[PDB]
Amino acid sequence: ISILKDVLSKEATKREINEVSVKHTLKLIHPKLEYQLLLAKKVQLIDALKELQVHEGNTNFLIPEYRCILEEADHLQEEYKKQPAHLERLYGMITDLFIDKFKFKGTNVKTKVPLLLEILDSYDQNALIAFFDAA
Amino acid sequence: LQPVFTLKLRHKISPRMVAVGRYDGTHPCLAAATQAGKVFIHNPDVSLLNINQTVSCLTAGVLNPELGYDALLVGTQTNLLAYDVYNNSDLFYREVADGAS
Amino acid sequence: LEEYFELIDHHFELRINGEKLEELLSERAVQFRAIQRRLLTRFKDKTPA
Repeated sequence: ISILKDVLSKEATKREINEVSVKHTLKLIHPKLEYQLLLAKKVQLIDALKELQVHEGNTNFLIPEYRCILEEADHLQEEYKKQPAHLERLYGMITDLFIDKFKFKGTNVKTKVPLLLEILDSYDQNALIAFFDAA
Repeated sequence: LQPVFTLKLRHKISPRMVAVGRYDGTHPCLAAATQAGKVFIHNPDVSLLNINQTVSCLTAGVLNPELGYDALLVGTQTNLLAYDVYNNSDLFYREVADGAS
Repeated sequence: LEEYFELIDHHFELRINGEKLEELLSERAVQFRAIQRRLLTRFKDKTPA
């Protein structure tokens, strides 16, 4: 609706909020960011575990946790190639959502972006929604 | 054409590090680098050689024409090793300090 | 013979739990040794990585 407002006002010059909607959009976004972060965390250790795989045939020692990654290493690695674009797109969408939902009330919060970037580097979803509602 | 033979080797081969050499003198085999700095040898079973160091070159040829065996060479960014796989014995293990690219 | 068996069963449950904990510690120690050998190999090597 923010984009629609801006573009329709532009066309004109040429020629309400549900206080829970932000919560719904953030709950929609959360699985995607969780999946991207888990992608990164697993592909960080894929190659280190592969160095251990080549010895002693993996009969008794590897933890089951990383054993779940030793099989799907290929799919993890081929999705990590596309991950950064999705992560950047998600960060941009979140910052636009934040800026616009503060813009409707009549404010200009183009300055609090770096704190939001740091929060997303941390990504405490509850701290994220707290930063959304508070400032 | 049609592939006259096929096989699947469970080890990731480093791209530019592959050689074919008759390491038994008359029995050609495949030498190829792998992850963790190990060089594998396919005889026609796979046999590992612990270079224990990130390989950067690999070839195989006749280094002393007095005998009819291929010598497996293995280069590393600080070392160079000739290897008689048949009678496992270093032909020469030189330290370059300039690298093996 | 019945309030006496429950103490025996408690003792044996603790014994079984101990054996499980020890066979898990074995795997953890093997993992630690393998990663330590990998790191030692990276140490002995000249080239950075």
